[PDB]
Amino acid sequence: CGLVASNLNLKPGECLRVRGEVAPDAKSFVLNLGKDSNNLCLHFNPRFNAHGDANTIVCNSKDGGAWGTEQREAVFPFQPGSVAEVCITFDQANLTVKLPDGYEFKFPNRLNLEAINYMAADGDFKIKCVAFD
Amino acid sequence: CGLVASNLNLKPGECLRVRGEVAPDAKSFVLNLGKDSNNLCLHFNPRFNAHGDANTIVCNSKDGGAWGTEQREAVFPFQPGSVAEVCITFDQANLTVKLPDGYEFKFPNRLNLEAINYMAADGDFKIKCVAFD
Ligand SMILES: C=CCO[C@@H]1O[C@H](CO)[C@@H](O[C@@H]2O[C@H](CO)[C@H](O)[C@H](OCc3cn(Cc4cccc(C=CCN=C(N)N)c4)nn3)[C@H]2O)[C@H](O)[C@H]1NC(C)=O
Ligand SMILES: C=CCO[C@@H]1O[C@H](CO)[C@@H](O[C@@H]2O[C@H](CO)[C@H](O)[C@H](OCc3cn(Cc4cccc(C=CCN=C(N)N)c4)nn3)[C@H]2O)[C@H](O)[C@H]1NC(C)=O
Repeated sequence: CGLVASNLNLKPGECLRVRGEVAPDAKSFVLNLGKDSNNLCLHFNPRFNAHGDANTIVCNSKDGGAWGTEQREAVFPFQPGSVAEVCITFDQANLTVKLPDGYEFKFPNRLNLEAINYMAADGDFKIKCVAFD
Repeated sequence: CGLVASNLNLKPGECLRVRGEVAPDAKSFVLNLGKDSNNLCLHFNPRFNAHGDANTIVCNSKDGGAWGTEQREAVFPFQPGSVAEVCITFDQANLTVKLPDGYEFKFPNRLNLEAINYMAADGDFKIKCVAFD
């Protein structure tokens, strides 16, 4: 398992920056943000080659242990064997995920969290730096 | 309390860099490093004015929940209401703590830890950035 951080107290409008190395043979990696492992306002899962998906960003939420409705994006600004930075902010309506190569997208904030306190990384992504503005 | 991080997977010789904000009314702050909350190879407690200490860094270990013997350092390159970076590395014998303004000291690796997987901050120090070299 990857880096797990709690007590982040990330408030609306604040920016969470995560930079890591994508494994040369990476198949997928995960960044989870929320209250705890059962309450995720963002499950961010770029799949290079996993679950039959190729170069697809899979996003979902988890509310009291229940996965929400999966959504998929249409751009994949990740390459195996390279450094990638992911930058995330949220308000009550949406999380805004900013990725390399200028790409940005929004994911509905389906939970009722006053602040993002929990982050967990998994998969083929070696965290090198985490910043809270 | 402050930020808590697990699964750090910090190995001997690797450098953990922590940048944060010392509160303007700082009396004391803490950075704990170890295997988990009950097994700390470093309890790093700069005291501006707390527990009878003035401008003194107090270090200790915790072994299966039992505090070790405190060690008091000779330098204190910290100021209230400022940004400070601490950089930690370790090996079989010692942790090396590098401080602002070129100061550093060593603290024995009392638990003989070969990996640091846990970090926690408390007190008047808001972590803004954590990097792994
Ligand atoms: C016709 C519809 C088919 O229906 C499918 O149904 C599956 C199960 O419901 C979904 O799959 C699930 O989708 C969820 C989001 O919705 C989560 O992603 C979940 O994973 C949870 C999870 C697992 N993990 C561990 C982990 C994750 C990534 C890498 C590693 C690695 C590595 C070893 N390497 C290292 N250490 N370097 C480990 N974390 N979170 C995933 O299984 C599919 O998407 C979905 N597909 C579609 C098209 O709808
Ligand atoms: C009894 C008379 C004299 O004898 C003293 O006896 C004390 C208790 O045994 C020792 O003190 C203890 O020493 C330990 C190391 O060995 C730990 O440091 C421990 O603290 C554990 C601890 C507490 N915490 C939370 C925390 C720590 C610092 C600041 C804040 C907070 C807040 C509010 N501000 C915000 N939010 N901005 C919160 N973390 N670790 C500390 O109490 C003193 O050294 C010792 N002094 C001397 C000179 O002998």
